[PDB]
Amino acid sequence: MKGILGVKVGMTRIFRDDRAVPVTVILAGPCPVVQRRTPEKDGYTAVQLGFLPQNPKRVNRPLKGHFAKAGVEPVRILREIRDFNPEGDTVTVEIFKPGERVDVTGTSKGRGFAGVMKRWNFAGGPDSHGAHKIHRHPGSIGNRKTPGRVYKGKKMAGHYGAERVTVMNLEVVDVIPEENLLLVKGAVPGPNGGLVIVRETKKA
Amino acid sequence: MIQPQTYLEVADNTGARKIMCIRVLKGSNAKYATVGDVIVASVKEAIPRGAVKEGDVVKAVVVRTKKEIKRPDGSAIRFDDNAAVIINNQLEPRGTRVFGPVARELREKGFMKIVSLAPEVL
Amino acid sequence: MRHLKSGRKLNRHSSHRLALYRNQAKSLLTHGRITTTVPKAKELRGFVDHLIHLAKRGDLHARRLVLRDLQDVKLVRKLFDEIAPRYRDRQGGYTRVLKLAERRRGDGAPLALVELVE
Amino acid sequence: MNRGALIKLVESRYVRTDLPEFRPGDTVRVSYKVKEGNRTRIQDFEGIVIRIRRNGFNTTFTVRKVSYGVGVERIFPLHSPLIQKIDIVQRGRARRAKLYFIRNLSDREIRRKLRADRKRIDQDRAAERAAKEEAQK
Amino acid sequence: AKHPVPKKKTSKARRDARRSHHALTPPTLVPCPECKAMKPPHTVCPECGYYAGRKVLEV
RNA sequence: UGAGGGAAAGGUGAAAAGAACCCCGGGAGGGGAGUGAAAUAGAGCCUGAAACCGUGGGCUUACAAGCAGUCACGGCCCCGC
RNA sequence: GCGAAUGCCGGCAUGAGUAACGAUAAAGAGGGUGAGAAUCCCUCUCGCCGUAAGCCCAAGGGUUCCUACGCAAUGGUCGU
RNA sequence: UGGCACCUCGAUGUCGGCUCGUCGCAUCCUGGGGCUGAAGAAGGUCCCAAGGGUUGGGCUGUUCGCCCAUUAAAGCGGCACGCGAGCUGGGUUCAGAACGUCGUGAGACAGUUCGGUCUCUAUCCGCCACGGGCGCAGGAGGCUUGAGGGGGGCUCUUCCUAGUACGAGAGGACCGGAAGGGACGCACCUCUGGUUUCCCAGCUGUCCCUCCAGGGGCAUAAGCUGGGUAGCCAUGUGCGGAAGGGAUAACCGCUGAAAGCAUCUAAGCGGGAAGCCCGCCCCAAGAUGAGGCCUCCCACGGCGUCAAGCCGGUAAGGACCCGGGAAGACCACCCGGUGGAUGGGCCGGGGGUGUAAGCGCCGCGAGGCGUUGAGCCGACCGGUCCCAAUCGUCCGAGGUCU
Ligand SMILES: [Mg+2]
Ligand SMILES: [Mg+2]
Ligand SMILES: [Mg+2]
Ligand SMILES: [Mg+2]
Ligand SMILES: [Mg+2]
Ligand SMILES: [Mg+2]
Ligand SMILES: [Mg+2]
Ligand SMILES: [Mg+2]
Ligand SMILES: [Mg+2]
Ligand SMILES: [Mg+2]
Ligand SMILES: [Mg+2]
Ligand SMILES: [Mg+2]
Ligand SMILES: [Mg+2]
Ligand SMILES: [Mg+2]
Ligand SMILES: [Mg+2]
Ligand SMILES: [Mg+2]
Ligand SMILES: [Mg+2]
Ligand SMILES: [Mg+2]
Ligand SMILES: [Mg+2]
Ligand SMILES: [Mg+2]
Ligand SMILES: [Mg+2]
Ligand SMILES: [Mg+2]
Ligand SMILES: [Mg+2]
Ligand SMILES: [Mg+2]
Ligand SMILES: [Mg+2]
Ligand SMILES: [Mg+2]
Ligand SMILES: [Mg+2]
Ligand SMILES: [Mg+2]
Ligand SMILES: [Mg+2]
Ligand SMILES: [Mg+2]
Ligand SMILES: [Mg+2]
Ligand SMILES: [Mg+2]
Ligand SMILES: [Mg+2]
Ligand SMILES: [Mg+2]
Ligand SMILES: [Mg+2]
Ligand SMILES: [Mg+2]
Ligand SMILES: [Mg+2]
Ligand SMILES: [Mg+2]
Ligand SMILES: [Mg+2]
Ligand SMILES: [Mg+2]
Ligand SMILES: [Mg+2]
Ligand SMILES: [Mg+2]
Ligand SMILES: [Mg+2]
Ligand SMILES: [Mg+2]
Ligand SMILES: [Mg+2]
Ligand SMILES: [Mg+2]
Ligand SMILES: [Mg+2]
Ligand SMILES: [Mg+2]
Ligand SMILES: [Mg+2]
Ligand SMILES: [Mg+2]
Ligand SMILES: [Mg+2]
Ligand SMILES: [Mg+2]
Ligand SMILES: [Mg+2]
Ligand SMILES: [Mg+2]
Ligand SMILES: [Mg+2]
Ligand SMILES: [Mg+2]
Ligand SMILES: [Mg+2]
Ligand SMILES: [Mg+2]
Ligand SMILES: [Mg+2]
Ligand SMILES: [Mg+2]
Ligand SMILES: [Mg+2]
Ligand SMILES: [Mg+2]
Ligand SMILES: [Mg+2]
Ligand SMILES: [Mg+2]
Ligand SMILES: [Mg+2]
Ligand SMILES: [Mg+2]
Ligand SMILES: [Mg+2]
Ligand SMILES: [Mg+2]
Ligand SMILES: [Mg+2]
Ligand SMILES: [Mg+2]
Ligand SMILES: [Mg+2]
Ligand SMILES: [Mg+2]
Ligand SMILES: [Mg+2]
Ligand SMILES: [Mg+2]
Ligand SMILES: [Mg+2]
Ligand SMILES: [Mg+2]
Ligand SMILES: [Mg+2]
Ligand SMILES: [Mg+2]
Ligand SMILES: [Mg+2]
Ligand SMILES: [Mg+2]
Ligand SMILES: [Mg+2]
Ligand SMILES: [Mg+2]
Ligand SMILES: [Mg+2]
Repeated sequence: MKGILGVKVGMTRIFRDDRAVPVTVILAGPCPVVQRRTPEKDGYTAVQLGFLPQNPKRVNRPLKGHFAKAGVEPVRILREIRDFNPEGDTVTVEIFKPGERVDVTGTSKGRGFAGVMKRWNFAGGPDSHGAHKIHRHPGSIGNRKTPGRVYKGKKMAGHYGAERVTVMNLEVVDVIPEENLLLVKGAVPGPNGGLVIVRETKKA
Repeated sequence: MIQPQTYLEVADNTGARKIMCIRVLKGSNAKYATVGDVIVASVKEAIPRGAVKEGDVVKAVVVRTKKEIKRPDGSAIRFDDNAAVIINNQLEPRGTRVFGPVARELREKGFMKIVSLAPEVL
Repeated sequence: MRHLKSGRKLNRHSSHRLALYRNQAKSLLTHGRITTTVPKAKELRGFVDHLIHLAKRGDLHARRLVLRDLQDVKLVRKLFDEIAPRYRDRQGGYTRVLKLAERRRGDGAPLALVELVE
Repeated sequence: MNRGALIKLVESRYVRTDLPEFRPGDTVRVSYKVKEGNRTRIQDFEGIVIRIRRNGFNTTFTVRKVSYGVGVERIFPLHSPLIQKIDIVQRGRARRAKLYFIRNLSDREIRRKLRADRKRIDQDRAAERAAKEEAQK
Repeated sequence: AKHPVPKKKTSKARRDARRSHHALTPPTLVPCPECKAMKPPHTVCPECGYYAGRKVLEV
């Protein structure tokens, strides 16, 4: 199960032989590994990567002080990529091949305290025809005496977005070796600058 | 992208001039209708001496929309007005001269006799 | 939801905001130093620095662009004839914003002390 | 340098930047086409281009023409492999760069508001390139 | 009288518990680098006046 | 409008001897000093309860479900040789 | 001889530091008085009414008019 | 539809519709199977199965019901004939008025028609989200397993097999493969189309700056019109449901006695569904059952009811304050704070707008030309320390017991 740390840098169109492909260029550069798990130590046996460089003065040293591999500590979240196993130095893009289906797991855009019509795609009341204040309200939220209480998960307003979102079955278009970039087929979760992990899709 | 209660303009010479479509044949709840899509239309106004009278419930295929057709190479195309061609129940046009331009998706979606009949296919 | 919009909306409308920047430009360029609230100042600096960078040219058209937002000819000739020479050896950022203590009694708002850089 | 037009310049190493610059005037545009299996039959398409929404690599433009009493307009990406894009009559006079007002009035008064230019005609015929220097000596 | 009404009154163990969060915090007071008085950070010492530069007006 | 309806509001001290004067405070308000049997008898001031609002001390509560109580065991604190 | 009468009178609670603070015409800045100024006085800009949000009378109200001294109380905040 | 009259007359808002769902199966379809008066397809009936769907309209206030076009289907019910501290008031259960009938009349009709006040502030439970305190038996920075819980749990058409099997023929499959659709859910703004409030251009009336020119205010809380980048969306784009494993319901079995035969069952072993549990994704150690791993610091610096459980500073760290952020109601999360590109200004690029002001020429003039793809720039991307994060301040273990 191949995977990588990446960051969205924007999206555009590429041109194939006949059809244009809505690619997302994504910067999954050289990722230093810092720690390997073990079945005899923790069991689940994952591998811990970290990707983007940090100057050694903003660190606080429970973090500064990892051993020989990746002495220069990275910035972002040291993600473990779930039974992937590299050789030991770094993970480049050439682990991936063009024509493979890759999963992208990132962090989507939080819309704030988003509404119920924008959040759960309701319909609401009409604008005309006497409607007092129902133009964006959800409406009825239950029943009278039996059952009484409102059920759990009634799909009302709250914090829509800003959660870890996985978009799946993305085919690899092109690989850029000199800057270590990837070109997925659109619809990556996350903004311009949102870190993702890119695994292998199954879909066997 | 034509909907119920839409006045398609007939680009055929079957007598009908302007029709109003109701139900799109795609499945359970066909919301829209692209170009190359069989619809059911009632004939509002017609020219005389034609086999298609007023109030006939006929089938048709949509050949021109004001909303774009998105070609798969990234390119797209729009038209000036909504148009339809009076098809029968066995997917054959009742008229032997279709007016104006049509699209290219009629070819890859089955219809050859319409596209071969259209003078300037876009 | 302003996921990228800068704006600096100030509980007013558009013409009150632009005429407010017109008024604080005249009041800041008349006496130099100024004392106001903090978010009005931290966007007013991006306006007065635009007026001083449109004062570095001095070519009969940027004078008119200064006169689009400064309707006093006596203030514009004082701006060009007394402010424009001594800032020519500085590239950008001709206005310092230093926050002032002793907040207002009736409002409880933090104060801002904004003056021309020496 | 983590983000911007240097990363977006890497996927612009197949750009076709030899085709000429054009204002909103009359032109003709041929294009590759896939139908009935074979990829042959490049197709010409003339008319007045309306909107020039240039944006980085993936620019777009729309050529409208009147076809048999039906206004048919067309959305082109300018960098997909269209072969020749030659301008028939460089009319121009684009006082408005987005001349969407034509789609209301479909009549002879198009060119009285979209008049023929003189400037780009002057540096076009002055830039006609016909200087026989190749194997002249 | 209208649509929201308190059905029962809140006791001391609920009124005196909802007031527990909103309390005044002590304002931070760093010493002035010239003045021997306290002042919040990133603003003007009211007697110092930024190392006596753009200060409360002296003679 | 009007015919008409229609309130609440007593208490310093024996004698104002009603707090000179100093200090903080813009003033108000007091802290001292003094008069006074008493000043929590300070000027709408005798006694001054309860509801109510706090301050200080002992016990107990962040894994327990109750018209909140009663009984039992135990722990902690305070009186009493 | 009170605990009940959607009892009465007087005080104090809950609702709660919650809603509102009264036409979406619009405020900003520099000085002065003052212990204390977004609100008081002066000056420079901006906006609003201008068949009035301007002026003159009769109704009506009864010193609300002016000056000087002050903020016990009032001004839906402060306020000299 | 009833019967009863048991809480409700100091009142528990009545029909219908919109939004929002949830549940049962006695299943409308999709999924299996037995029988058939099942040649094949299409059928009829019955058993299991509620996982997902159950259209867009006309008519009437209608639930219901009747028609148009489709689909595989436009299921029956409950949840105060679900839902008025959500909404609608079309009918009925208000005062006006009229029609037909009854009544001498006043008036009445479970007969008809027009019109007719639908009540800003959430106290507690519930629910959607985000927090503070404390705990997690030394204190912190991270990474992460998953006890458990929800989402999705769809479905049609065309072609090869195959016009073969079957049937005289008309007709026309099971098994399996390939492609494309209808609805719903997630993510994005590159293509298409919107908004983009002062970003640009043009224009009318008035006033003002200074007469001309050129500008500014108002005509909305944009003065109108045409555009409009970033951002936010769908009308756009990319994906999702699975592929596979186990135990299974109906059903089909293998071996086999009771009951020398037979038998799917009494022992066992199987096959067998959109059903269940696995599997995908996020929530998640307040899973006190408080998990696991790596790294940094740690004896006294004084003394009890002794290793703080009597206290003052302090190590790792954290907190206050400021700049900010597709992070955000507040809070919280994340990146920085001179060892800096975190924000503002400027520069360069992208992009919006479209030939700026002025000068010269032509024309009596309105106006047109060259200077000029110039001038103007809100966000997109880098660089620049020019300005602002200057100085700083406060908590923080001192390593209990078998
Ligand atoms: Mg956000
Ligand atoms: Mg709506
Ligand atoms: Mg409304
Ligand atoms: Mg209403
Ligand atoms: Mg219950
Ligand atoms: Mg910004
Ligand atoms: Mg306000
Ligand atoms: Mg570029
Ligand atoms: Mg209390
Ligand atoms: Mg004495
Ligand atoms: Mg006393
Ligand atoms: Mg005394
Ligand atoms: Mg007292
Ligand atoms: Mg008193
Ligand atoms: Mg007495
Ligand atoms: Mg007393
Ligand atoms: Mg206490
Ligand atoms: Mg427990
Ligand atoms: Mg406990
Ligand atoms: Mg008990
Ligand atoms: Mg009593
Ligand atoms: Mg009462
Ligand atoms: Mg009372
Ligand atoms: Mg509050
Ligand atoms: Mg509130
Ligand atoms: Mg409240
Ligand atoms: Mg309020
Ligand atoms: Mg206001
Ligand atoms: Mg002022
Ligand atoms: Mg002042
Ligand atoms: Mg002063
Ligand atoms: Mg003011
Ligand atoms: Mg009088
Ligand atoms: Mg009076
Ligand atoms: Mg008086
Ligand atoms: Mg006075
Ligand atoms: Mg006062
Ligand atoms: Mg007051
Ligand atoms: Mg005074
Ligand atoms: Mg009954
Ligand atoms: Mg009885
Ligand atoms: Mg009651
Ligand atoms: Mg009732
Ligand atoms: Mg009733
Ligand atoms: Mg059944
Ligand atoms: Mg049945
Ligand atoms: Mg079946
Ligand atoms: Mg059959
Ligand atoms: Mg169900
Ligand atoms: Mg269902
Ligand atoms: Mg209702
Ligand atoms: Mg109600
Ligand atoms: Mg209700
Ligand atoms: Mg009604
Ligand atoms: Mg009504
Ligand atoms: Mg009546
Ligand atoms: Mg309100
Ligand atoms: Mg609440
Ligand atoms: Mg918490
Ligand atoms: Mg996790
Ligand atoms: Mg689990
Ligand atoms: Mg639980
Ligand atoms: Mg589950
Ligand atoms: Mg767009
Ligand atoms: Mg946009
Ligand atoms: Mg004006
Ligand atoms: Mg006016
Ligand atoms: Mg306006
Ligand atoms: Mg206005
Ligand atoms: Mg047998
Ligand atoms: Mg069995
Ligand atoms: Mg079995
Ligand atoms: Mg099985
Ligand atoms: Mg910066
Ligand atoms: Mg450019
Ligand atoms: Mg450009
Ligand atoms: Mg330029
Ligand atoms: Mg710029
Ligand atoms: Mg630029
Ligand atoms: Mg702006
Ligand atoms: Mg920028
Ligand atoms: Mg930037
Ligand atoms: Mg640079």
